[PDB]
Amino acid sequence: GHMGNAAAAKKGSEQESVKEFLAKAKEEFLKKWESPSQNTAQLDHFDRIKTLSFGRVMLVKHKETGNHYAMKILDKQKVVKLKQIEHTLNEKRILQAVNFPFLVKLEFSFKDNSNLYMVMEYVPGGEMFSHLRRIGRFSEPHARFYAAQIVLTFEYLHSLDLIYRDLKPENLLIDQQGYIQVTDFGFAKRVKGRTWTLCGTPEYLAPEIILSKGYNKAVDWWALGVLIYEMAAGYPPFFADQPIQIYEKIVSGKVRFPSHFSSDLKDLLRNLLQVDLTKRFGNLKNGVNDIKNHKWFATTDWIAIYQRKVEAPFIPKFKGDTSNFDDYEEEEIRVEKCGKEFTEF
Amino acid sequence: TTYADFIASGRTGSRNAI
Ligand SMILES: Nc1ncnc2c1ncn2[C@@H]1O[C@H](COP(=O)(O)O)[C@@H](O)[C@H]1O
Repeated sequence: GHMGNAAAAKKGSEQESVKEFLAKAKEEFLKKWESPSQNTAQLDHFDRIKTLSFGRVMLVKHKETGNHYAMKILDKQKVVKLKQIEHTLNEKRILQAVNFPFLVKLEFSFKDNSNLYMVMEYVPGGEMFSHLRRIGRFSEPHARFYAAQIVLTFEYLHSLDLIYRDLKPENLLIDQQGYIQVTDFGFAKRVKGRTWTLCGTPEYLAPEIILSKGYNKAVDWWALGVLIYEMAAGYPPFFADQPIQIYEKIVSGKVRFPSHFSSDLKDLLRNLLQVDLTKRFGNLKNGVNDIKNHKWFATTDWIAIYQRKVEAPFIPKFKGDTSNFDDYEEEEIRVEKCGKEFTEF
Repeated sequence: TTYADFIASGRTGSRNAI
């Protein structure tokens, strides 16, 4: 067969250890999920430094410790007018319960008469999107280093029955060590079985979302396929002037690859960008292992990635500098509106 | 070329959710 005794024993032991890790991780998540933290700081603990439809994201400095943070500010009356109560509550509830090295950390949260505040660790490299458009495309080893972190993060999230549903370079921050931080859990949902909401970004939508079917966590594995393609090509597999033309391409079962893609990469992508759910990697009897054991990941040391011991291929220019972010006009922050609705926050 | 088609799509900037 493909593996001799030694390799087969090592792989089996590694897979059993993953199961053991995930079982403990689920116990810890569920304790925090059932008893969320609340009101762990206040606004005058922070200096506002710079702005980076529901609200704003600001770089702030903790007055006592000097640490910088990215503070998400949501206007309560505006969340309720846009029908975003459940999504806002759920995002904060998820963030305070999860713990993984590639998931942004919620360090504090609180509220006042007018706003909700989520104080996140500041990730100074900015979004992968900008780096990818600047560099053009990532070489396959560079793409694979990021892809491996998303695989591990989805393995973690899916074990908690969380579906993520908005993977894209725009939502991937690069930290000072060159590792990924997944941000933005506004569309994530705890889903044991199927769910039905039309949500996501057009280029990253799985066919079963477009075709108005009930769907499951396999939509995240489709989206990983789109992400790996876009990272390695510099453009996504399915694009057009208007979303409806993108969707026609997504459901067609046809994808074309640049000539510089390796055969291993094309094979992986054909199995992730698989319209037939009975054939899509991540959705089969062997689960995430079909992805982790694919030839394209043969050089990936999954534990070393998790332990952040792999030298990253790219370190963003390390100037609390805002070198890797844009500039915006600075409106003020004024302050008991919408009390009942946000009792749980 | 595909790259030219991507530029022509007008969807090279940040993409919003639906
Ligand atoms: N934790 C963070 N560290 C640094 N910048 C962030 C952070 N969270 C959000 N941002 C910025 O705010 C934008 C909105 O992210 P989000 O609304 O969380 O998807 C990002 O694309 C970044 O430009």
